[PDB]
Amino acid sequence: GKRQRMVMKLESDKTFPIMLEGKINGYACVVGGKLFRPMHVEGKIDNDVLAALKTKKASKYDLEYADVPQNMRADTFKYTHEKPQGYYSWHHGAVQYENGRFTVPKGVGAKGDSGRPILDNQGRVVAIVLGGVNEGSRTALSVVMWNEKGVTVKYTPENCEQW
Amino acid sequence: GKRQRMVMKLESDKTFPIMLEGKINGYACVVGGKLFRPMHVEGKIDNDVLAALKTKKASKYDLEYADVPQNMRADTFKYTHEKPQGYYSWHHGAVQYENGRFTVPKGVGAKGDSGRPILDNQGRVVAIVLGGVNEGSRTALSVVMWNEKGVTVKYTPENCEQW
Amino acid sequence: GKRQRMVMKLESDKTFPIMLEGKINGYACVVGGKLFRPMHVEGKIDNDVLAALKTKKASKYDLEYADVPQNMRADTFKYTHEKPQGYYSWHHGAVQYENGRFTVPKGVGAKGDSGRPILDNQGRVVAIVLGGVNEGSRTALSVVMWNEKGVTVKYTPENCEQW
Amino acid sequence: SICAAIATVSVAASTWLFCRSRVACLTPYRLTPNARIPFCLAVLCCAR
Repeated sequence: GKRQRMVMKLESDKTFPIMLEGKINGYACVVGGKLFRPMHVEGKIDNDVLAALKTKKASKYDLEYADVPQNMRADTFKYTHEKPQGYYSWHHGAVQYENGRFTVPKGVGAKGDSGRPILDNQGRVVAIVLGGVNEGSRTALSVVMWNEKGVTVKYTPENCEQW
Repeated sequence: GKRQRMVMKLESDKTFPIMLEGKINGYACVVGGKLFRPMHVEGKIDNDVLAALKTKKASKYDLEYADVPQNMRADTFKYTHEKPQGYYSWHHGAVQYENGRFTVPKGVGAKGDSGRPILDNQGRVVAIVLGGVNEGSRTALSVVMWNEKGVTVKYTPENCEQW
Repeated sequence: GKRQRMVMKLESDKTFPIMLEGKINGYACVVGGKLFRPMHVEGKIDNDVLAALKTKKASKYDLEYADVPQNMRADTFKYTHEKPQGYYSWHHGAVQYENGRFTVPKGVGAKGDSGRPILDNQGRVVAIVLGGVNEGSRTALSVVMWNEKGVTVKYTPENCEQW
Repeated sequence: SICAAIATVSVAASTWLFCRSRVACLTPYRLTPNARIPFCLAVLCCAR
């Protein structure tokens, strides 16, 4: 359609895939001046600038996270605490937000789908996908996100799969 | 012409290459619920399911074999033992079966094309290419095959070079 | 325009890249029955014949050399010692030879283009590019060359960066 | 001591040759994609 193309224009600049030996295992996000990388994804970030940086780990929230260099700080994503119900954007089409649960119509979402930033109707990141489970005819996701206080909140449904 | 297209259509999903630091050195075979893979070709399996298994070894026959799970046994190659003499289909064209010996015309044959199965006019695997030896104008193959009894026979000419 | 096409036509078969997990970091040179290859470029030779040899080392002159077999000595580069000042052909265009020094205009030059030989208007190798240093607007090269007596002279400016 | 060493070497070598012959029996029959074992070579070599 139309929504995915501006998301591709954003992801071509700041979302960086990881390099497993032949394929892509996950996607490093650069948001607010702090590089994010999921743990179960293992490989090398494509940039030689973002590869050399040693990451601190947070095992409760399943994310390595280091600080981005000073030149890269203006060319980062933006983050939003406030999310109303409705429709948000994603690389694979659209994502529904209902009762605090990012859900996706099924058939999409598999291995190599990790760290993709869920955007909004303005271009700001509201969540980061780490995996999900097939809730019948529509799959839900297991994302980390942010709230009004400045506290990273992870939601995870029952028996999710580390994508 | 169309024979290579039929080989690419039959061996599209069932043939997985072997990677070694980006180099393609061999090809495994998924047939009968079994994963055939040679000894001298060393590397990682490009498929994620077939790589996380344990392959029983046979150094005399030059074959590693494993157990394909039940959700993939329908999407395998076919096999048979009834073979007449004459012509058969191969990835680089045709192959002659004369006096129980597989012969390939020259010009083709290097290091890397090991493990390609030999097909027929119906679509069944009759042999697995393991090595080759240059004989005058027309090279001979060192392969494996089956018989009516059910004994895997390894045919090897004199002074072969492993591919 | 046509100079890069002449470089691609002369250096088509005789130039072999060096692979390191899929990355091209250097280029060897086959000239005079010898295989020149630097120290800092580490990886596997893309050619199968040149990789299965043993290269004698020279860390002071920054060169590994070997013996090309007799069936390939006719398909090598040419080499000479008679060089005047002025212009010469290089893979990215032209190179100036002034006061016994090779200079390249800026804009080009990164990590990976090490080992490219410098050609002339006739087709003979006069130097081998090993390193470069940024000097104002016009960079200088740290190379090796020969002389009338037969002594391999390594020219190295101040504070060079290895490519 | 020497009789126990001779008996030990003989029993170990005979067991080694038995395992070698069992592998040599069952190696052609396991590489086949049909994965069947005939009647005589199943029980006599503990193939199952």
